[PDB]
Amino acid sequence: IQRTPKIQVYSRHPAENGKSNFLNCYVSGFHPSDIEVDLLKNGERIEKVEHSDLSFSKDWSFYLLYYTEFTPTEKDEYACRVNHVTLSQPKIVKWDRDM
Amino acid sequence: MIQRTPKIQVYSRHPAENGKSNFLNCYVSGFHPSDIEVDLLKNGERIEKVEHSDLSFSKDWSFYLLYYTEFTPTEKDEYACRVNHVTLSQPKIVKWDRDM
Amino acid sequence: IQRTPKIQVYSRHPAENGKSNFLNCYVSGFHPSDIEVDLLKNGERIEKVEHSDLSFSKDWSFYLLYYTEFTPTEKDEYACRVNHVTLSQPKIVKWDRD
Amino acid sequence: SVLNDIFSRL
Amino acid sequence: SVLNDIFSRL
Amino acid sequence: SVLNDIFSRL
Amino acid sequence: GSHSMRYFYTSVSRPGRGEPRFIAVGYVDDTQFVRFDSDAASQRMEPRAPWIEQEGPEYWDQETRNVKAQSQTDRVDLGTLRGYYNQSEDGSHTIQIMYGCDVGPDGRFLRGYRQDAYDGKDYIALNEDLRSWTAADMAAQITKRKWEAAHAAEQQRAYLEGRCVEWLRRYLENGKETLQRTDPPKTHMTHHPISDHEATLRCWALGFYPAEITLTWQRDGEDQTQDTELVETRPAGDGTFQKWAAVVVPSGEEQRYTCHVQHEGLPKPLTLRW
Amino acid sequence: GSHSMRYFYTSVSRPEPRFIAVGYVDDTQFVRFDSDAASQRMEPRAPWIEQEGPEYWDQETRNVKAQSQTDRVDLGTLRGYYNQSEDGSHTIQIMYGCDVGPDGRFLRGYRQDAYDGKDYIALNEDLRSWTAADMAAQITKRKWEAAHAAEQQRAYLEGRCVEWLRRYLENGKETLQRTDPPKTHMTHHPISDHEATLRCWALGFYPAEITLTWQRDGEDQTQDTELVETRPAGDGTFQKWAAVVVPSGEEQRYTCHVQHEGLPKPLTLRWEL
Amino acid sequence: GSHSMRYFYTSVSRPGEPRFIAVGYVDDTQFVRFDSDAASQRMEPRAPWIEQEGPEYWDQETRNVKAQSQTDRVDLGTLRGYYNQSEDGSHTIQIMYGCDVGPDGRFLRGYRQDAYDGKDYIALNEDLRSWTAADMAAQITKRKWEAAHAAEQQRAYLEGRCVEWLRRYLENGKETLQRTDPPKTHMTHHPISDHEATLRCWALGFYPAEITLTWQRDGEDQTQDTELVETRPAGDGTFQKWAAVVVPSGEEQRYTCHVQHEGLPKPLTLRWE
Ligand SMILES: [Cl-]
Ligand SMILES: [Cl-]
Ligand SMILES: [Cl-]
Ligand SMILES: [Mg+2]
Ligand code: NA
Ligand code: NA
Ligand code: NA
Repeated sequence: IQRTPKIQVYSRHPAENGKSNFLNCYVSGFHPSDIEVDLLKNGERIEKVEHSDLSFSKDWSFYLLYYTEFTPTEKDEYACRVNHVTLSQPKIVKWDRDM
Repeated sequence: MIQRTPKIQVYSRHPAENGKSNFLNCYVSGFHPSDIEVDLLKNGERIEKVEHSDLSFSKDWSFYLLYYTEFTPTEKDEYACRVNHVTLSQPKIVKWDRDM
Repeated sequence: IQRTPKIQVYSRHPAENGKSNFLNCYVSGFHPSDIEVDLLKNGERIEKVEHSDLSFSKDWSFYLLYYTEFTPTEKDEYACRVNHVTLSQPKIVKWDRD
Repeated sequence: SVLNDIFSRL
Repeated sequence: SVLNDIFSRL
Repeated sequence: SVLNDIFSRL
Repeated sequence: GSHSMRYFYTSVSRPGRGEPRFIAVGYVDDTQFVRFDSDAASQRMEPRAPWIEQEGPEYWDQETRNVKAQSQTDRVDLGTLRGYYNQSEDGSHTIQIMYGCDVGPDGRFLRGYRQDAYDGKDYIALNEDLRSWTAADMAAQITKRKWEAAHAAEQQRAYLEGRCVEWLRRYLENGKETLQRTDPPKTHMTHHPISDHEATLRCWALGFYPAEITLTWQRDGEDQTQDTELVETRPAGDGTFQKWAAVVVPSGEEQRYTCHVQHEGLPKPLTLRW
Repeated sequence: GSHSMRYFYTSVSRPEPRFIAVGYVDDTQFVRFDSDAASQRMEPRAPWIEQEGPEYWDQETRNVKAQSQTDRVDLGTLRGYYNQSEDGSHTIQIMYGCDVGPDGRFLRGYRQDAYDGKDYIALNEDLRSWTAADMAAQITKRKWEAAHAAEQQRAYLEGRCVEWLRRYLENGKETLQRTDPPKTHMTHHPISDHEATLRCWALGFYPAEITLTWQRDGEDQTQDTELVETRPAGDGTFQKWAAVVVPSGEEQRYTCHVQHEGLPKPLTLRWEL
Repeated sequence: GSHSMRYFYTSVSRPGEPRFIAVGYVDDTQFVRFDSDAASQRMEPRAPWIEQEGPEYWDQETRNVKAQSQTDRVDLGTLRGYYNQSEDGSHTIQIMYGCDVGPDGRFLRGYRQDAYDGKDYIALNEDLRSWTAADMAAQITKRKWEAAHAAEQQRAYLEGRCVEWLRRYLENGKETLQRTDPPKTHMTHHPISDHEATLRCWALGFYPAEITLTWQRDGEDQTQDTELVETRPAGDGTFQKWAAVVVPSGEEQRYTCHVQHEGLPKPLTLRWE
């Protein structure tokens, strides 16, 4: 009846400290469609985050892209926080420059 | 000579939902002359990116302007419009009430 | 050859405290084209900054306009920080509204 | 261009 | 389209 | 409209 | 079925003796479609609606020339009126013009307007016959005599019955999807207690076009006007309008009250109950 | 050189339902409609559709709203049919559209619906018959056969759908008929003193369809391999990577192979060192 | 009433594919760009009046600008080896070219010149038949381009396609390209000491950038103790400039600033108040 979301967190372009980029959280494979997605900077919720228009795959599962402009650095940590009816507590996926 | 003090309404474009993006509106009308200062406030501080309509006026010659900016209402954040006009001794503050 | 950048910092319109404006940092006369330009607000890097497409003058020296929307106040200090291969250390140029 | 013939399911 | 005949008031 | 005849320098 | 075009010109003098600020806006019904602003670097009449962008460069050239021409006359008249009325050099004054035309369903001319104000007060106005002026006291009486001798009313009438109407019909055709539309109001009612004895009922109308709307209260089916409040119709910021009406009622008597919404986009008037 | 047009409608009941429609040509979204975004109107989401006149946006808005109203009713009817609680949320989805070949002619059509994430009813490939789930969908199938809905749906898919797809492909030729090849590279990530992870990247490609495979000594490698879902970059291109775990020192026995429409010949990557 | 079109190509090697940026101007207005880093890999509009061009225009501009950048990329590698320049350093090839038309729309003058590492490399002479080349590698280029009859092909472009399309741009973008925004002027005073002070003459919000600011003292040209800053863009399509002179204290009113600009019916004369 319900499907828990897959999550990928990644940058639009290859990352280099100091250069403006885009931070992406791609949520897919979930049902129902209501979902809460936040981009985190050092644990704190980034305010201005945009998302794509709700669409779905051939298997009816939904997918959304959440994104905001960011400038990566060496020390700053970024993450995507996702909550869904299938998730008892929110899932945190840390942004890894190599994935 | 014939100066008129502004009417002020503070409101949102769409019904407010905590967490959803919206527009904060401050509609100033019924004033004369046309020079006026309008700021949108978030927790007492001036919002920096505010747009406004082109100056127009009503059949009775009084001017009206819509000032607007994107915002995301929350349960805790307080929004207001601050207006000053030659007819106002001090700036007038009208707080945003999602029920009005 | 190497040519050190010229730097001007200025507003699009005559500055009025509390009215929205645009802060400009125009770098010209430099070569090679790689350059670091930041707009500073009270010494901190502004994040919104955009810049024009790389072009050059008749003598082949490059020029770029870096700019961001800002609201001048009386206390806030604005500046342009430029580094270049010709510069031993970044050069800070403070915005003077005059 | 979207479809225009609307079918009620029930 | 705006008017084109411009009248001085004084 | 940009040029279209490309000359190799070397 | 009827439609209107209106232009609103504002000239504001600046302290000292600097060049006045001039702003013009054009409207079809409640929809703005052009602006001109002397403070903009473009110094051109600009489009403000999608259905006007298709006008070619000769249009924008002519619109720009004719509004500047009016603004330069208004600028001189500001100086003259300042001296006529001994208004100190440190002070700001205003000339406004409103003008335009109404057409019926068949596109024929119905009525035209051209009227001016100085410092927020009626200055001179073309009467509905488009042949005679109503002028205020003092300086405007000089203007009325000057305009009578110059046959200005004949020239203003030709514009209002001719070009004004011609171009309004063109805008109504080109922007028909926008201008001939009616968006009905989205209506709901809220309840706001104020004491153990009283409560406020608020009747909402949102997202409607055009702006004309009527909200009224009834108690037991009888018109209810006491203890009612009505806000000015206000723009949402997306081409549609908002309005609400409210009534203070005794606690427990909420069901005696009904709100009635009349709008051109509604197939029939709406009644709302809490 | 085949192309597709697809529409995706979602209706979500709320304890008025939320309705969202999106239109795609291939992997490019070009229209959207949202019920919560007021001034409820089909809006452009690609620059090459912006050239359509206000009459187009009127009819699209009208016809998409008409479906949402029917989906809204059906949500209430299905809630009562299945005795589902009034404080819960339920979903009706529609996917439909058509495929054309290089000559622009109809290849195949689709119209299928889901309730609560499961198949409800679907138009079969012949475009004349329906495949329906059990219980309420069987009533829908009975009703749609009696109403001759398949003939009307087939007319759309073989007619207006293909006709407008061909129009979009021409007006949006610069973006829709393009192939941005993938930019490829390989990275190395030690996981111990005995093993390491090779990761083969493909970035900035369009359309989304791509194949990344690993080989060892020219033989296919499936064991110890990881492949992530193709993901949007946000700028209209897509990304993907594949990984394999290799014993340290044996990196150069492995090759990454990249197949994409934008590539004249398939690519072969090998760890460099 | 003369006008110009100019293109500026920059290729900068990286210690691997070089960064290539092209920009097109009509007079002082940019209208296109290409950036090898951008995801589109296409020539892009940068002015409103160029967006009306169809897909064949952008196809052709993309192919021709990319073809030049590919030759510039190879030439960077060849010059690197010619001059034994280290593989970690960065090097630059720039091209400027374009044409001038008079009020009648006809060809006046054309340019095509190249620089390597910021110094003249080869340039077409004003006759559009001969080349001026720097020493060493550029002498080889000059010999090669003479044998290939490059100048004939470059001249054909400058007198033909360059002029034809400039005229088209001037008409399509007449509302902004053929405008003349006059400068807004004022004078400031900046005391230096009891003996000297700076008078500064400002010119703001003007287009095109061409302007002449000069100082006189008692009606005689003043060249000593004067300074002009480089004209700078305000960011809204207008430009800014100022001229300064150092004057003896009390003599400020003997000096006049004179402003000449295409947007002024007569030259302006400013004097301290
Ligand atoms: Cl007035
Ligand atoms: Cl160079
Ligand atoms: Cl030659
Ligand atoms: Mg006041
Ligand atoms: Na949850
Ligand atoms: Na440096
Ligand atoms: Na060598």
